[PDB]
Amino acid sequence: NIELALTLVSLVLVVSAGPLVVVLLSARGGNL
Amino acid sequence: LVDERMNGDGTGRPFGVNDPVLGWVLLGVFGTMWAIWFIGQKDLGDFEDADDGLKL
Amino acid sequence: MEALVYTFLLVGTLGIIFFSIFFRDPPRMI
Amino acid sequence: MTSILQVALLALIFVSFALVVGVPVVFATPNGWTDNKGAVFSGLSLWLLLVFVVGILNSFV
Amino acid sequence: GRDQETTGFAWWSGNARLINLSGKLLGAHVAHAGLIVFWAGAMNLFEVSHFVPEKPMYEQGLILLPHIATLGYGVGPGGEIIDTFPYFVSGVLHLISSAVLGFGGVYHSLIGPETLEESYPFFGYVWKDKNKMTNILGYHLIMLGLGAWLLVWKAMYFGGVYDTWAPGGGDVRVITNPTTNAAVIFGYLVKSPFGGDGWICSVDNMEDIIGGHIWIGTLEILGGIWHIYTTPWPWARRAFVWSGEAYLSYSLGAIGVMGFIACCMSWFNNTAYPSEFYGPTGPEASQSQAFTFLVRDQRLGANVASAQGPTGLGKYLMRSPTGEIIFGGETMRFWDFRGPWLEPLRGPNGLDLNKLKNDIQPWQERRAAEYMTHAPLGSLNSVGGVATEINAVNFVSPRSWLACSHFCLGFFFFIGHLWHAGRARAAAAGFEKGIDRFDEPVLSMRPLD
Amino acid sequence: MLTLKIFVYTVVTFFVCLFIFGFLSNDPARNPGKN
Amino acid sequence: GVLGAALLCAIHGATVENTLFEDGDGANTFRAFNPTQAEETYSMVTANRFWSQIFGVAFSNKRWLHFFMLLVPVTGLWMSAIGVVGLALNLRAYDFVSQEIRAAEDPEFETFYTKNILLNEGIRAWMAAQDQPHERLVFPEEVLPRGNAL
Amino acid sequence: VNIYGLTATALFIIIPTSFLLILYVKTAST
Amino acid sequence: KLPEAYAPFAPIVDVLPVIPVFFILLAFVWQAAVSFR
Amino acid sequence: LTFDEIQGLTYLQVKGSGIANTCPVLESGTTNLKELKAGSYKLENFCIEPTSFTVKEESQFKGGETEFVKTKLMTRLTYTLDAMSGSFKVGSDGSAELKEDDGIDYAATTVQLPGGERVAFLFTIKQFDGKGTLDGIKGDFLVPSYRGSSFLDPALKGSAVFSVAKVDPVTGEIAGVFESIQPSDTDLGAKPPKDIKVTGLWYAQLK
Amino acid sequence: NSSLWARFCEWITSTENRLYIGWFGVIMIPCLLTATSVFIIAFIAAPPVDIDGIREPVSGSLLYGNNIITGAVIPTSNAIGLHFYPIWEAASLDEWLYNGGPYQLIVCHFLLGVYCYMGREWELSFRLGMRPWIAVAYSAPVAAASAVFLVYPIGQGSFSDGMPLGISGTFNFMIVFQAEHNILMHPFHMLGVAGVFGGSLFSAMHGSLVTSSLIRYNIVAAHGYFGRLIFQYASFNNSRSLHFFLAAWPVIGIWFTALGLSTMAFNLNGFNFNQSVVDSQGRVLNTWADIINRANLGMEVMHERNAHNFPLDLA
Ligand SMILES: CCCCCCCCCCCCCCCCCC(=O)OC[C@H](CO[C@@H]1O[C@H](CO[C@H]2O[C@H](CO)[C@H](O)[C@H](O)[C@H]2O)[C@H](O)[C@H](O)[C@H]1O)OC(=O)CCCCCCCCCCCCCCCCC
Ligand code: CLA
Ligand code: CLA
Ligand code: CLA
Ligand SMILES: CCCCCCCCCCCCCCCC(=O)OC[C@H](COP(=O)(O)OC[C@@H](O)CO)OC(=O)CCCCCCCCCCCCCCC
Ligand SMILES: CC1=C(/C=C/C(C)=C/C=C/C(C)=C/C=C/C=C(C)/C=C/C=C(C)/C=C/C2=C(C)CCCC2(C)C)C(C)(C)CCC1
Ligand SMILES: CC1=C(/C=C/C(C)=C/C=C/C(C)=C/C=C/C=C(C)/C=C/C=C(C)/C=C/C2=C(C)CCCC2(C)C)C(C)(C)CCC1
Ligand SMILES: CC1=C(/C=C/C(C)=C/C=C/C(C)=C/C=C/C=C(C)/C=C/C=C(C)/C=C/C2=C(C)CCCC2(C)C)C(C)(C)CCC1
Ligand SMILES: [Fe+2]
Repeated sequence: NIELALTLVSLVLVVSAGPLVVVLLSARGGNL
Repeated sequence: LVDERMNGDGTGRPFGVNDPVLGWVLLGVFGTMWAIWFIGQKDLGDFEDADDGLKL
Repeated sequence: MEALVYTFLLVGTLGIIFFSIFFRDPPRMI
Repeated sequence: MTSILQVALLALIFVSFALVVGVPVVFATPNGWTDNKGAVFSGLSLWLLLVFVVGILNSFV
Repeated sequence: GRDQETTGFAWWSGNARLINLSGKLLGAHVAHAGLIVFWAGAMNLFEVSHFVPEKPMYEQGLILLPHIATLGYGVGPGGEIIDTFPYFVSGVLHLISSAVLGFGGVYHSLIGPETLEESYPFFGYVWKDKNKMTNILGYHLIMLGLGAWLLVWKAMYFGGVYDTWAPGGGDVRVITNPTTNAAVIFGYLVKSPFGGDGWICSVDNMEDIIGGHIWIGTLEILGGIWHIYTTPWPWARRAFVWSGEAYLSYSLGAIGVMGFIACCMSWFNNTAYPSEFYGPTGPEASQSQAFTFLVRDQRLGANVASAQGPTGLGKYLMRSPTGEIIFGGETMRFWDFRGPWLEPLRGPNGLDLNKLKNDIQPWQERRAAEYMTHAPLGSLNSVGGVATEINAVNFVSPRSWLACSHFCLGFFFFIGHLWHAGRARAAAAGFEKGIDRFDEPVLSMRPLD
Repeated sequence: MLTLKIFVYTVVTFFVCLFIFGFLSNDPARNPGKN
Repeated sequence: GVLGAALLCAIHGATVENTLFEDGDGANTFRAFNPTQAEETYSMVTANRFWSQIFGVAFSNKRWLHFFMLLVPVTGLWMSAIGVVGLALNLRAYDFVSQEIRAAEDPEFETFYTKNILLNEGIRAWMAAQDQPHERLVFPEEVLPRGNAL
Repeated sequence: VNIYGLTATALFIIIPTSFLLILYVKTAST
Repeated sequence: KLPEAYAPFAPIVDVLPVIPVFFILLAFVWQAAVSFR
Repeated sequence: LTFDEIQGLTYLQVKGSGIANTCPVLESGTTNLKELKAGSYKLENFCIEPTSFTVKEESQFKGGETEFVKTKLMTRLTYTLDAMSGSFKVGSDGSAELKEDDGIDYAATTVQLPGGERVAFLFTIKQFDGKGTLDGIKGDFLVPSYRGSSFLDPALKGSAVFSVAKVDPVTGEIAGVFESIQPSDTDLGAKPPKDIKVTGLWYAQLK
Repeated sequence: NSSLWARFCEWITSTENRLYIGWFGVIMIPCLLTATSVFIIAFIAAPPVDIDGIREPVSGSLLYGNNIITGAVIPTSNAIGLHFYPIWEAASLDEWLYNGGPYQLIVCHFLLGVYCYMGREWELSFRLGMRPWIAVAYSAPVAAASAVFLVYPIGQGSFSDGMPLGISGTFNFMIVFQAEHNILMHPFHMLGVAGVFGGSLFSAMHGSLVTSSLIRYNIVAAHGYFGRLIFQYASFNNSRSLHFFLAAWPVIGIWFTALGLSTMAFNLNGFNFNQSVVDSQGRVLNTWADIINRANLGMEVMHERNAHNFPLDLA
């Protein structure tokens, strides 16, 4: 129960960590 | 023993030689071919300069 | 007898292949 | 002292997440590396300090 | 980054844009190395968290812990596990080192100089320099030799390695006398690869492995020193293409051959790959089944020697085509298998009947039963056994996974060698883009072939 | 029976040496392109 | 016919893609093509010479080549359809009478054909029990064909 | 071994061969 | 299993091995950001 | 190679050499044969190595007669009986008895006679019981069926004559020559059995 | 003038020969001719070969009561295993025939010949100023042949499990392989079948479309026809793209099927779905996969008549 909860929370956090950088750079006009 | 055999299938001899004549044949053929190539090397052009050969 | 017939058929096929490879019509204006 | 070790490890996880989110942004942002050297240096130093402290605490546990 | 108009390479070939950008290429290589180390650490931690030390390693589908166990960390006699802390230490160390390497890679790929041929002349290089390339090759040869000597030191001074041929069940041992004899070491390389010989896959003791690693480390150090202080001879320049893609193709061919060798070694060898960790090999399972059946039938009361089979050859024991006494049946193909649990029963001319009578220890029988149960046979659903089996088992041997995956990788990398070597040769010649359409070479040749 | 082995070894060695020394004979400059 | 069609597809694709004219700059050759152009995009002469020197015979007519590509698979599947039509009436090319007689007379005669016959018999006997329920076949375990070696 | 099989094979080999040779000779002469 | 002191952090490890694969997907996302220039 | 040399070799050295199919040779000992003390001994390490595989065949020519002709061996080695154990009794007057009890007492073999015809058989001496003088001891033995009853398509007795040639009284180790005649393969009843005559050497360690 | 070696290498690397004798050719030609000669001689006349290693041989020669369909070069004996068995290692030539040497000789020489044939393809591509990737496409049948003749015997531990060189041998090998490994249920065999069927489909379609558009070099009208037909406008309007796709599809399919073959060589079978749908009480409900399992079971029991002697087929 709780183990699955933390597993999914970590999974979604780590997965979103990727495209978040791209989105931030696109918003701030980086050299992506 | 009914007949005679080489008896070397599983012995794992180096280069599959169990008689010195085989090694002598190997070295002789290789040396003859190398000597012919060395003699003919003059027609292939010398790459004496440091930067030569096919490159990109 | 039948083995001879099979051998003749295979030899004839190989001969036809050889003739087609070598005695071919030269291609012009590809 | 397992509680202190776990707290320090969680702090290390948070700092590492912040660093991995921020460093590419700082690098790829034009005229961003020049004016954010201090923040990146502090973050990396804190990451190293936390990992060493976690190692020492593990040695003590 | 770049675009197609400036570089000429589409997005699906974008990494080809870095051939003449040393800084970006170096950053990419460092980031990929960080990825490799990160996977190593993460998978080690994953296997540690799912490892039950009571059960054997090969029964849980672990492929990285067996390597560390073979190195002799946290392992007792017979392959029993004492503690799992060293595996955790290795996992975390690779993880943190991968973090550092990834930071370096992203820096060198995003912020570092695009080309470092002028700001850092030591690290700069032109693909056709023919002298800096040998310097890099020598540096990396020295590093590889240092790694081999590190393995030798681990096996010789710092603890030991898991010798599976030790008396009784194998255990950790120190290799005090590695086999450094030149003839013995170099006999393996020139040995035939066919059955009975097996090429370098026939190493059957840790002494030979350690001596060979000593030899290869010393040779690599000497070769690195040679290549640092030397340039290729004219005959070398005459028969090689000097470009980045050419070097890539050479590496691809070599590493594909290495992958094939790794496949064969993992499938067949059981000295550098102890069966107590990787499970029994292909031949080992069949030999173990035959041995267990012979032992059981003899215990029930029977004459194993005078047991004629349906074909008349012999149900239990027969003669090999050379003359040795071997297990009968369809396992005749695996008559040259050797294992620590079976050798004590072997005499000068094969299996000894007298030893088979009253010289079998209980540990040999238990190991034989355990190995015959867990055959390398399996299914893509992780079923186990022959294809005509019920869904009751969840076992596929790690050896099968390693062999299949590394054979596939080796084949693809050989294909890569073909592609990249052809393209490098064509590009160096100059017609990699297409026929000239105005100076076509064929039109100037004599017709009719 | 060993004479057959000698003959086969000689033939194989001759052909392999031909192959090896063929590619050492300035093969990359055998292309028809301009460079 | 089917394997020949696949072979023809593979060779035609590889030959066309490896005999292009240098119609543009850069390495990406796909972009160096104008669909409205009236000039051939690959050298037929070079491909003809290459395949005539490698294989022995090579195509020299584009129309004939593409018609051959069309013709091979169509003929193959038409012949397969005729074979299935023959099967529909149990007109099977099942056995060779000469080899069956020789095997029956001589107990030492074995060929791959006889082994295939045995495999077919095993398939039939072990599969018809559940494949065709309407026959209500109940084969005792002692009558099912089986390799006696076990 | 039957006469029918051998004669059918011989006819099938020969008659189309003769027809094709006729047509090829006609074409080559023209 | 992991040491007891690191027992609570077990779920995180369960996600770690699949991370490298995501990297390749990220590359494609990056190409989508620049409209496949 | 003598017994000591054979036992002094490791398994790896023997493998692939064909030695495992050989039979120990008695270099020591005496040929007098009067140094063998009378009594009964437990015969162990009883090994046998054939040298010829002549087979009786009907002459192809009409005017010819059946004769023993040479053959060419097909099965690679795998024709040596070894590890046999039994009892050996020698009398003071000169009589002797030989009996085989257990061990590897049979070996399937296939030999091709000139003309292309290959005949299989089961070279065996199992349940041998010979009685007679030291030179010329004769006996008979059983020959099992070539294949078991489980074999599917797609008892017999044979004589033998041993003769001890050399004896080593200090360590036993008796060696000699033997000849035997046995029926061929008779499975499936598809052809009448043929007679194979086998000569060879035999070694034994009666202690 | 030039030395002997210069003239020899000029002759070898000459594009004026009727057939290009490349540096790969100098090995390809002798190996291929040796394999061809031995194969022809063995097929015409060769004594029965003891494939199973249980002292019962099978005949596969025309002079031994066979025909073209049922003739084959029998694989090497099981007793040999993976050992190298050249002619000089046999006591007599008849023994070499009995144990099945010719199959090993032909397989070795043929594999060397095809590898050197791919090399020669690359070489003649290079000498004519072409892009050298025809050999990459040719590698797929080469990989399949290597998996059939070499990798599978290595994985199974004996050359007797390889493909016999005969028409009936192919069918026997396929039935054996489906019985022992369930080839039909593997995703890689499905990909190979898809690749072959798609190759035939695209060949027929491309031939028809190009031939129809060759009115009194393909015009753009064929692209419009294809777009109208299957509602895939702009899917393939570049000739280079279309021909690259034509080359890529079957090659990838054959690569994947050969990889699946080599994977099963190490006992990694296909999907298993028997006893999957289960009643609430616990009874098992049959599925088409279970009928496939029944057919495989029937194939397996009559697999080897008198070779096995243990309950489980570990070999
Ligand atoms: C296949 C695997 C087998 C198992 C493993 C074996 C491993 C062996 C490792 C060592 C050998 C490696 C050789 C690899 C092939 C490359 C040879 C090469 O590129 O070689 C190229 C170079 C080129 O040499 C240069 O060639 C130049 C051109 O010469 C020409 O021009 C000159 C004037 O300018 C002179 O006139 C000269 O006469 C004329 O030939 C110059 O002479 C230079 O001075 C000279 O250095 O050769 C040289 O490196 C010198 C020769 C190198 C060693 C060759 C040994 C050959 C065998 C010796 C024993 C034969 C016994 C036969 C017995 C027969 C009877 C029984
Ligand atoms: C370490 C080895 C190595 C290195 C450094 C390179 C480097 C390069 N290659 Mg080479 N290549 C290699 C191995 C390597 N390749 C191998 C093994 C093959 C055989 C498959 C190829 C086949 C190949 C071709 C055919 C081409 C290149 C090209 C290139 C260039 C651009 C690649 C790019 O941007 O990809 C961008 C990345 C992608 C498009 C993603 C592709 C993803 C595919 C689908 C793989 C999916 C992996 C999957 C998860 C697992 C596969 C199955 C598994 C069982 C293995 C670059 C110079 C290209 C070029 O420009 O040449 C000059 C080109 O045309 N390479
Ligand atoms: C592991 C494989 C690998 C590696 C190392 C690289 C590396 C590189 N590629 Mg290649 N590429 C790859 C796979 C890879 N690529 C694949 C699979 C494709 C097919 C889609 C491509 C297609 C491609 C094209 C088409 C191009 C490149 C280019 C480049 C270079 C510049 C990238 C850039 O500026 O983006 C900048 C991207 C961003 C700013 C977005 C943010 C990305 C950040 C860095 C992610 C970091 C995440 C990470 C967890 C952070 C760790 C922090 C650390 C402190 C822990 C760089 C050297 C370019 C080039 O040639 O340069 C001249 C170029 O034009 N690549
Ligand atoms: C991976 C590391 C590496 C790499 C890439 C190179 C690369 C090179 N070396 Mg260096 N070298 C290395 C390691 C390496 N070396 C080491 C470790 C040593 C110490 C022994 C040396 C010692 C050395 C010397 C002394 C010389 C080179 C030379 C060369 C160049 C020519 C090599 C060549 O064409 O061989 C071609 C090889 C042959 C023609 C030999 C015949 C090949 C047969 C067919 C192979 C037989 C294999 C055998 C049966 C075993 C089977 C193994 C199995 C995997 C197949 C090339 C730049 C030469 C040069 O010009 O540089 C100055 C040179 O003189 N190297
Ligand atoms: C080292 C390599 C040595 C050679 C390898 C083998 C090469 C064999 C080549 C045979 C070509 C035969 C073509 C005859 C007819 C002929 O001359 O074709 C000629 C034809 C070219 O025709 P054109 O393009 O000139 O035609 C122009 C039109 O206007 C009129 O056709 O070539 C092809 O069609 C390619 C297809 C070949 C398909 C070959 C299939 C394989 C052979 C059949 C199977 C044989 C089995 C034998 C069993 C015993
Ligand atoms: C270990 C760890 C860590 C780290 C982490 C990381 C670093 C991660 C990364 C991650 C990443 C880096 C991720 C990424 C992701 C991405 C993704 C997931 C994507 C996806 C996408 C898709 C799937 C899509 C695709 C597409 C496109 C876009 C185009 C083409 C088409 C398509 C649709 C296909 C830390 C220290 C913090 C702590 C915790 C744990
Ligand atoms: C260039 C580029 C790229 C790539 C990049 C990369 C690939 C990078 C990498 C990076 C990396 C490779 C990174 C890594 C990182 C890592 C980290 C950062 C880690 C950390 C760790 C930790 C934090 C841990 C912790 C722990 C422990 C100690 C154990 C237990 C559990 C825990 C969790 C507690 C691409 C193409 C994609 C795109 C474009 C750009
Ligand atoms: C540790 C170890 C060992 C050993 C090791 C060793 C000792 C190694 C060595 C190795 C080696 C020692 C290798 C070598 C290799 C070589 C090679 C691989 C070569 C190649 C070559 C090539 C590739 C070339 C080509 C060519 C020619 C012919 C001329 C020029 C041009 C061309 C490119 C065409 C032992 C077993 C004891 C133990 C276990 C492990
Ligand atoms: Fe076309």
